[PDB]
Amino acid sequence: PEDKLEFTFKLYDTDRNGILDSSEVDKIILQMMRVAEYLDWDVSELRPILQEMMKEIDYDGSGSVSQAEWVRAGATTVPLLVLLGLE
Ligand SMILES: [Ca+2]
Ligand SMILES: [Ca+2]
Repeated sequence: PEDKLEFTFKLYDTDRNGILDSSEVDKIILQMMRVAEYLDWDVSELRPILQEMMKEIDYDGSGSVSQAEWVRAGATTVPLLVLLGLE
């Protein structure tokens, strides 16, 4: 999955600076919300959950998620591609 996670990172890094800052993470969260709603889940209190998940993925507390954090998380503890509806 590491090459899939790297491919997907590059799609959300719209300014191509190699990190996902807050507004780009926010886009990722909204896509995960749209996937959940599409499946007709109850999304009432899902968004605070997705935010805290992404806070944790920022391992070094930089306010941004680097490619290595994104890949490390998506390949070990969190099914990022499933949540985005990509897998
Ligand atoms: Ca960026
Ligand atoms: Ca970081």
